[PDB]
Amino acid sequence: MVDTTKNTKLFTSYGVKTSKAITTEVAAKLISKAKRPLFVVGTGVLDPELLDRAVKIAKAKNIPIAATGSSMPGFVDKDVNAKYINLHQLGFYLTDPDWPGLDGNGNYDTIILLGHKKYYINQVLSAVKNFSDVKSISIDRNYIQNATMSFGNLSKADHIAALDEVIDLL
Amino acid sequence: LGPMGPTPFPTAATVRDWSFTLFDRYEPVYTPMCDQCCYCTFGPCNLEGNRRGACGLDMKGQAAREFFLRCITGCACHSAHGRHLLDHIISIFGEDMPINMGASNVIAPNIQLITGRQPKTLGDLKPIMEYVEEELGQLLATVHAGQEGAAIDYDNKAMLAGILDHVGMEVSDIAQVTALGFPKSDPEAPLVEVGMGTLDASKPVIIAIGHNVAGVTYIMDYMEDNNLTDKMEIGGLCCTAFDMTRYKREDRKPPYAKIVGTISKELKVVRSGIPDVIVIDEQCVRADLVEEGKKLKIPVIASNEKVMYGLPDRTNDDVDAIIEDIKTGKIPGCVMLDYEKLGELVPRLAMEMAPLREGISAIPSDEEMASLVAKCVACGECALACPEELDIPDAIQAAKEGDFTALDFLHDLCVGCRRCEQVCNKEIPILSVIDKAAQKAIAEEKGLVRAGRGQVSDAEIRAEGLNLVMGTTPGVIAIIGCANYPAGSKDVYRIAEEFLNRNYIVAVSGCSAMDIGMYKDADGKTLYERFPGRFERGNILNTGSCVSNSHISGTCHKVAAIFAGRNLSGNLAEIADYTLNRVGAVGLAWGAYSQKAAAIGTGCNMYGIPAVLGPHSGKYRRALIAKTYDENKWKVYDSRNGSELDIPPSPEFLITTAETWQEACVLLAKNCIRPSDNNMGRSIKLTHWIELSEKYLGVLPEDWWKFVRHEADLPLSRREELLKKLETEHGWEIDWKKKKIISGPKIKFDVSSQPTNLKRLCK
Amino acid sequence: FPFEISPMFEGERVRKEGMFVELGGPKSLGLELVRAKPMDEIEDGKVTIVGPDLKDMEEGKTYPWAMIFHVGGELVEPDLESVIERRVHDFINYCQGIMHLNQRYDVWMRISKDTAAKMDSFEPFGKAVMMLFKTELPFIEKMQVTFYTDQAEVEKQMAEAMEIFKARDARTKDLHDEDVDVFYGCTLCQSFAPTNVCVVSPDRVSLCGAINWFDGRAAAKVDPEGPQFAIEKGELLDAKTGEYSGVNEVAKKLSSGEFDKIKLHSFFDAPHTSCGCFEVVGFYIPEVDGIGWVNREYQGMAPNGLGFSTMAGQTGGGKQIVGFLGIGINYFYSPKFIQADGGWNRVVWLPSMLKEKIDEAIPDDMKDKIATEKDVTDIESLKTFLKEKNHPV
Ligand code: SF4
Ligand code: SF4
Ligand code: SF4
Ligand code: SF4
Ligand code: NI
Ligand code: NI
Repeated sequence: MVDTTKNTKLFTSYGVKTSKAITTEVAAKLISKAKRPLFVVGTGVLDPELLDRAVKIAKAKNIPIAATGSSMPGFVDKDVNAKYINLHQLGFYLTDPDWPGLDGNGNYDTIILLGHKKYYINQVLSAVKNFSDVKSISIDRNYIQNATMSFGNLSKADHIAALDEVIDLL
Repeated sequence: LGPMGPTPFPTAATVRDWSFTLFDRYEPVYTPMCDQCCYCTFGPCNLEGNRRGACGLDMKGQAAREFFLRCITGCACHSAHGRHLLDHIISIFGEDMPINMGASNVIAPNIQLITGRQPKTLGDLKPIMEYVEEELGQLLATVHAGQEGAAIDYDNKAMLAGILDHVGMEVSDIAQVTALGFPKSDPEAPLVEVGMGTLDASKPVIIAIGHNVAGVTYIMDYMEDNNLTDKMEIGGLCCTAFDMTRYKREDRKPPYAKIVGTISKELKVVRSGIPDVIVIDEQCVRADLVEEGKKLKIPVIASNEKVMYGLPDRTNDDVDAIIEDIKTGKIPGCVMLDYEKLGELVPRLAMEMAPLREGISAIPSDEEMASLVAKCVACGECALACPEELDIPDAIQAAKEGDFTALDFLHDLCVGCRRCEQVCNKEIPILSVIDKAAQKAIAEEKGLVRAGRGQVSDAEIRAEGLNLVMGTTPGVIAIIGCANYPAGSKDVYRIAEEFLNRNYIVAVSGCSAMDIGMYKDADGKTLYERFPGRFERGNILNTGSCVSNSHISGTCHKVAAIFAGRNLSGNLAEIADYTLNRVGAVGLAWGAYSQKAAAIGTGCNMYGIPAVLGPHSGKYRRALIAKTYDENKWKVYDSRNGSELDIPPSPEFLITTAETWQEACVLLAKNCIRPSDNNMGRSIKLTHWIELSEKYLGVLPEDWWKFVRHEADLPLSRREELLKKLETEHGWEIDWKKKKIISGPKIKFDVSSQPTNLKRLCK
Repeated sequence: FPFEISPMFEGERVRKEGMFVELGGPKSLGLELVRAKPMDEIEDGKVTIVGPDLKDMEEGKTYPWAMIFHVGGELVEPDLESVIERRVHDFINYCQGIMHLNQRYDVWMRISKDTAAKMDSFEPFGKAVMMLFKTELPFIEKMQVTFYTDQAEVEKQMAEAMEIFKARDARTKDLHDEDVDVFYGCTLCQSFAPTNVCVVSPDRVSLCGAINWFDGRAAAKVDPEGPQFAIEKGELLDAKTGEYSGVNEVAKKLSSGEFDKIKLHSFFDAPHTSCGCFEVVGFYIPEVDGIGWVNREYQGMAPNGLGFSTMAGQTGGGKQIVGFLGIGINYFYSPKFIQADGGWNRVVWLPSMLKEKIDEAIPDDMKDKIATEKDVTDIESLKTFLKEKNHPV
């Protein structure tokens, strides 16, 4: 529940540097203190529970959503600002400080990751964290090493409880 | 000799201009696999944060070098395959056999485009292989410590390795098709049965794994000569199966060999116990085959110098002695490099081994499955070690109650790598458990796939040119690559069906063709029998193994030749520019894992053909993506007067990875748009792209108006409302009394305009 | 609309398993027709059904079917009726559960059960067809339909349909070059062949066999500034070789200097260019001074020893080469068929299937004179064959 740091096991490692295992309080503070955050959402949010949790999180702090993959149909009726973008493209665009963004107001400084695959988001973050200065917070089930801060390894119920506790502190 | 282009027999310096021109728009994006370099003993060096190692090479240079090494490895495995096959063919049939491919003015578009030569006999392919080797060697010399330092010349050398790979594939395919009696541009190739449920356990079963077909031809020659076709089953895994099913099949008669599956099936088949002997040649063969065959008493025979497998070399021994030794359990297999003796030993070994090993398999029984399922503790290691991220603990927990549906679902997604079993402290054969849970699906696993047709003839391309121009064929979709799929082997089938229903041209090859042919509709028909096998709209054609992928690319080259009269000889830059600016054709490797797929994708990119890869391909460490928001990136020259011309942002990538098959469908539909399309082609492409976007992403695309230059560039069914959307949301001025666009588009329509990326082709 | 409209439904086939009715068909009486009327003889957005409607039908039963469209506007003329009829087929296949086959009077219509349950009346289907026609051809600003369903009414319209079809055929056959003011230019293939310009006249059909003089007329009417346009002939520079000044300056303007002259009905004197899409290719035989024709569908060799692909690979790309010519099949039925070289009096070879297909074109006396591959397998054989039968060459 509250504990999202007791499991940071990995199968293979990218190198010495790894993301910090944070708690729900730290994650909520980091999300609520960002100057210009972007909610990068994969198709794993199509799970109904994760869907409404992500919608509530985006509504709470007015965070634009980048629905990578085929997760756009889960945001058509919800009153949020979600736009489609390829994750490999988005990761390429993030490293360019001259990219106007999804609304033309400039680049972002902090991204939030929820509902991806640990072998694809890690590959994108490999470029993002090495050729840019954008910080990443992973609120997903898996421990993402290539992020800046991430949750630990949690089960489905544990992940739902952690997301709830974040939403209450948002 | 005829007119020769500016670039015959290219080197690293000779193709640098075209590669840099391409990289100006489609910039390389590096996604490193590590933060360390482990090449020389100065290291391993940490390069995190784009830091440089002890040799001065930075992280970007290391990622580029790793991708370049992958590309040259793939190019070296088609070239070695091609050389070995060509040498065997010349030794058997002689080196003066005329090349027999079909009915086309240009026989070898890749060879003529790169080297400038016009081969006519099997002995004229020998020099091309010498060049393909020589340059290859130079390329490998760049992997050394202290060689190229910049990360852009590594990309240029990668593109050179890609085009060399395509040349080698073309050479190999031409040699084998000419010699071994493959179908010659046949739009009615025979249908062959595929699936694990096709092999019959009653008869002895031989399983051939690899890519080369030199020894398998001898095996099937012996089987036919001695009349054992009906008394023995022969099956193939990977592309060697396609090579058998094309062998002596220009008579359009159904064959007796059967395709078992892709690489992901290999271990599963071994765990089934159906094979009675496994003969391996070379590429794509699991390294733990003897380690299981010794448990299940399955002999392993190697037939290549590349893959000997640490086995005794009995090339000079008698076949009866080897059979006795294998029968008595002295050795689990042997290296038999003599093709004549191998072709007799393998069927005889199967015949003498089948009765002594019938009924032995690794599949657990009901009580054994119950015990194994009850043994688990749900520690989560198997899910961590699974490459496909499969919920194994949840499936096992559901199976504890008696709900074996979760493992049945997991069977399709699993690639049969057994990596989970090595991290289970309870020692549970998870792969065997999943196979037993999906026994029924495995039993009912059958399908039909059309045999390799060879290369596309000139007449079919000429017939389809009018369809492409008159806006009846939206574009060309190639579905190639490996079988490292993220969500099972059905995504390729779904994409192919979706694009075939919309009258695209679908060309398949490799393991993707096998996995497309494994699924049927309600009427019990596969796509191959649902759609014709010609090169036209609404047709799906199979070229064969990966060495036939060149034909796909080669077809594009002929589009530049037979339609615009362009010279092919040594003119890579011109033909590539034509293909990039005019031909709407996209490739798709949904499960690419091997270096061959990387080399094929890079070679396709250097020819101007964009490709979409599976999510796992993000581990290749390089993509080619354009900056759509940068309006200065999309500017070309006008060949009529040398003026500056504007083009719509399409294609927006050369290599990129999709995440789901719906996003892949949307991307493939979008990136078939070209600046040279007329009104009808643009209209049909926009219609299909917008419909697919609405179907799968649920919204209308945000940049569609970038491709609307004319009122006749809009879908017929949704023209007026799209005009209203253009007027209200953007301020375009529309003639509502004539349904015409008065003003607003940035790019005017001029069908006579000739966009080009090369300054030297203007005026 | 109750059903979706999209070209992706073109390949759908309504099998009898899901078929609800089979209108017209290959057994009963079926018809399609487009008529041109003045502006005061047409009421827009009108669908009239005579006899049973879709409600008064039986699942599995076949009923007589006759669609008659009254189209009208300002630029609409009777000669442009057939062009409209040609699209009917396509615009029926855009609908979801509707299947259309053949044309004229051999038509075949089928509706699926799923779409029958959605579109209760024949009215929305007709409205969708009309909107597709109006969007495709803007110059048609008034359209209405009549759907005849009884056998009596279908038989009543059948005679008028046959009479007007005969009249249309007579008209299109009688039209020639001197009885037209404009020659219609097409550059659609310039997407793939940057220097290819096509000129279409009543006596010179398009090399792809898809655009007639009337097709080009309608296309130029829709978009005068598009890839299809109208050019005035101007001075008659050569009647024998179909050379006009207008075509000359149009080629000079739109060919980027690749060629400054197009000579219609000529082979060795500034021949018409062709991109890649010939239904037929003509080649020279200089030993017999003859002309051979090979279609795209031929799978055999020629007396020259060359197939279709090898020969067609030496003509095209927009380059005005001499020695080969890409033509459509309907060019054989033209009285000005290569009239600058002798017409049929120079043809010495055709494949058997091509000869059977275009036998109507060859004159009766020369029908035996022309040699096929059923008798000639060489070039010496062709020489002896032309020697025995006394070919005009
Ligand atoms: S090649 Fe360069 S970066 Fe790699 S280990 Fe050697 S010195 Fe370090
Ligand atoms: S590794 Fe073995 S014990 Fe652990 S969860 Fe997986 S199957 Fe169960
Ligand atoms: S064998 Fe199958 S379930 Fe086990 S790790 Fe490999 S892919 Fe995953
Ligand atoms: S061949 Fe036909 S479609 Fe092509 S330009 Fe000529 S008339 Fe137009
Ligand atoms: Ni053409
Ligand atoms: Ni053409």
